[PDB]
Amino acid sequence: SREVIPLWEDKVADGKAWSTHVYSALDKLGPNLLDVIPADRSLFCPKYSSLSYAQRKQYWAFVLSSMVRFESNFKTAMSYTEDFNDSNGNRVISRGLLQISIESGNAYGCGFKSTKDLHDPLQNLSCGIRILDRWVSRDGRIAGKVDGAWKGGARYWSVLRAGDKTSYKSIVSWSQNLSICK
Repeated sequence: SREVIPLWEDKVADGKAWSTHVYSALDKLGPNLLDVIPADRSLFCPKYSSLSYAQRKQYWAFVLSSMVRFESNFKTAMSYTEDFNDSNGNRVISRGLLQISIESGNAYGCGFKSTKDLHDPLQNLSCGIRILDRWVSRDGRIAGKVDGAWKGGARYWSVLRAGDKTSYKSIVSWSQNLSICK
């Protein structure tokens, strides 16, 4: 039985199937993510270096669920028109659980065939894993700003960028108070 359960299991009829998908997709798409020992563990998860592989998968499914809470409030249909352009001069549309866009997402190998695919919760969550797998492994940390540049998941998601706002403060608090982390 698990030590940590993601927040979508409380909010959504299919939440247990989302968890099952994420645990399997982490083996295929997150192997680099799951090998990092992050430089900001003292902030996010003080006991990170003691966690088993199974415990690290539980941790990352929980953190992804906290990001979903603040990006979409668990609404796979959500779309939002941004204030900046794509490469063709049309405003970017952010979509689905983690508010990913088709041009930026497909540069990570997400393979979205059409805009409808970003509203598929399983494809959306797998793309989030690919984005974390690249930046957390390249930068060696979960988030933060170093020498003027955002690092880790904060490269892509505003909710992971430090500041005096409810999303960031809540994600950090919930992470660091998990029983496995404290």
